[PDB]
Amino acid sequence: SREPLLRVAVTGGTHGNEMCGVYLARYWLQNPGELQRPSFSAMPVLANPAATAACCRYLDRDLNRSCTLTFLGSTATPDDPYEVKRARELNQLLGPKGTGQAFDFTLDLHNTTANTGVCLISESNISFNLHLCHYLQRQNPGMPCRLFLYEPAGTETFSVESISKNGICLAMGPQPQGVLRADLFSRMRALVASILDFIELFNQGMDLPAFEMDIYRNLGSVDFPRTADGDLAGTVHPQLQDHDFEPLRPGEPIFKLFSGEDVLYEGDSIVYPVFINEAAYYEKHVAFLKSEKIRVTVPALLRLT
Amino acid sequence: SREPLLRVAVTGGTHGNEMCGVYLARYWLQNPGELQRPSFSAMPVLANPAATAACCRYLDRDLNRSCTLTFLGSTATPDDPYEVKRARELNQLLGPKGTGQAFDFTLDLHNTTANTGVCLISESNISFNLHLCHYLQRQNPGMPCRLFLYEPAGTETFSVESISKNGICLAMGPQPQGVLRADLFSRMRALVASILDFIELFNQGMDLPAFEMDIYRNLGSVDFPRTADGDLAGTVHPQLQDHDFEPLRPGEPIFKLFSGEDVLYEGDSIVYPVFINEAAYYEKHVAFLKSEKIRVTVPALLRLT
Ligand SMILES: CC(=O)N[C@@H](Cc1ccc(O)cc1)C(=O)O
Ligand SMILES: CC(=O)N[C@@H](Cc1ccc(O)cc1)C(=O)O
Ligand SMILES: [Cl-]
Ligand SMILES: [Cl-]
Ligand SMILES: [Cl-]
Ligand SMILES: [Cl-]
Ligand SMILES: [Zn+2]
Ligand SMILES: [Zn+2]
Repeated sequence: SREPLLRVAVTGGTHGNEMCGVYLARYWLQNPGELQRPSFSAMPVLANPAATAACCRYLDRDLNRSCTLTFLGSTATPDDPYEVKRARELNQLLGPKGTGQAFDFTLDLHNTTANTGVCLISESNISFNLHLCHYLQRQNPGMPCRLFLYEPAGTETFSVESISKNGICLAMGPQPQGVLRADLFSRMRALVASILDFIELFNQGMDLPAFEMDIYRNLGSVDFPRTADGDLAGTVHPQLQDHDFEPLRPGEPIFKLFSGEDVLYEGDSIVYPVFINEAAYYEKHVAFLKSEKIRVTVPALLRLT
Repeated sequence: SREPLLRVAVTGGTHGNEMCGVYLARYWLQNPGELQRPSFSAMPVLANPAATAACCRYLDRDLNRSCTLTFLGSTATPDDPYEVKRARELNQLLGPKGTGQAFDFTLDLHNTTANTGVCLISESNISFNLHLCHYLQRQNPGMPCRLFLYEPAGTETFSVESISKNGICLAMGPQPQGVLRADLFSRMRALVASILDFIELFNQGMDLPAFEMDIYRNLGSVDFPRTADGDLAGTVHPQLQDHDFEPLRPGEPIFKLFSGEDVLYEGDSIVYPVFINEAAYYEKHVAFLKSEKIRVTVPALLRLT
């Protein structure tokens, strides 16, 4: 039968300049009462302390790309990237990744400079995660809450939340890095509260009926237009800017070059752009991710068969 | 009679993560033709090369606070802040500050994460600068173009543009640091073109009739609410957020504390908040600047008496 989630973490500041999670984590470390439910208490964690102190995404390496078994399992060294060192600590705290000692669930908080609104990023189609999203949607009529299915292309998962048995990322934008907006802070805070409510209901044995829902599944990235030297030759087109999750159709403009020309989408199908013009993605060569919108059937989670 | 402005510079990337100026400066260095007018050609300059390369505001010290006579005149040292070293180079290029060798005019380009729209920041009430703003307003009906008079409180001016005999800052927001928006890029680009048009007209001997206009004069800053340790205890209130240049009246809410309480403005007069929730200003302890809106009379600039 159903195993309750008793070891639950909420991580903020995985990227040190994403301010909602930074300040929620700091606040809850001073005031943990908010994270307590009848069946469990969630542990708040500031994921990247040094980056947070410096208010930057990362010091040496992206922490949210440093949690592969290869990194975690490798022999230490004084000259290791700071974030590799910190990944190993999180592995001790919340893992070890891939063993029975790992936490039951980690909720990881993110901001984006893209106009995403509320987005749950899941690295698998695990039905619990889809039920969680569905619950948030129903708790918030008229507020988009979208599930972005981002399955790792490589061999190894790499994210902070992947350390635990299961987990999910709550991402909210748009918000400039290093800026804390009251509106996003409060909303993220209430959504976390609701996610903890959900886990509590689950722990109490609530039946979650099977249902269908639309999700967005990652197809790949499109890079900024570049010169031969890889310097920007333009940026996201005004008609694409801020239109995350909206249909992008072949023939439609996606970039405006500095020379004044328009670049058109040359794909065969309508896709759904996500994370359009994210500051942190310039160096990753990503102007946006392409996703396909798909209707999936989510099995029931019942206490008994 | 009238002295024409023949040595004119446009500086971008004074802060390395403010993307319009960074990319305009880089573009114009490759394609200077755009900066040429019949009577003069403006020199594009990337003000902070190392910060720009790292995409950060500054390395050691804010370049736009490093151009005091004290810094510029002090004896060099290997252990000098990078930006102090670079300030001295700009002093060689565009100055020396306070001598007859200085450039006639420097236009310095900025972005802000605050919802300022188009703002010209002037460090004095020099009539040329007010005529320039008035010209931009008339060239752009229905587009706010506001003059922010920011006279240095201290003894010494400190900004990159203060190196020249005269100058002004063109600031545009909102834009996240490290993000280039097509819309702001194009608009800043056209406004620069118009500013160069203005200088050309001036050089040709055009009479500029006296006129009146509203400007915004700096009164001082209000800091974020803090704990005894100086950590944020809250942020800009949702009703104040994004309302730059709008009236702020005593009794109105300016902050939302994490504890949930509202903080009200306690001033005696209606003021006009500017640079509300700028990322770079957190460390400067500035949540917003207070300004007074004043109608001033601008004398004529005529070719002859
Ligand atoms: C803007 C940002 O940091 N986005 C996150 C979103 C994300 C990506 C992959 C994940 O596995 C989880 C979250 C990231 O790139 O790390
Ligand atoms: C966001 C930002 O960098 N604003 C500028 C605006 C500014 C301030 C004072 C000046 O003298 C000129 C521009 C700054 O603080 O340097
Ligand atoms: Cl459900
Ligand atoms: Cl966007
Ligand atoms: Cl005029
Ligand atoms: Cl603002
Ligand atoms: Zn992030
Ligand atoms: Zn600036």
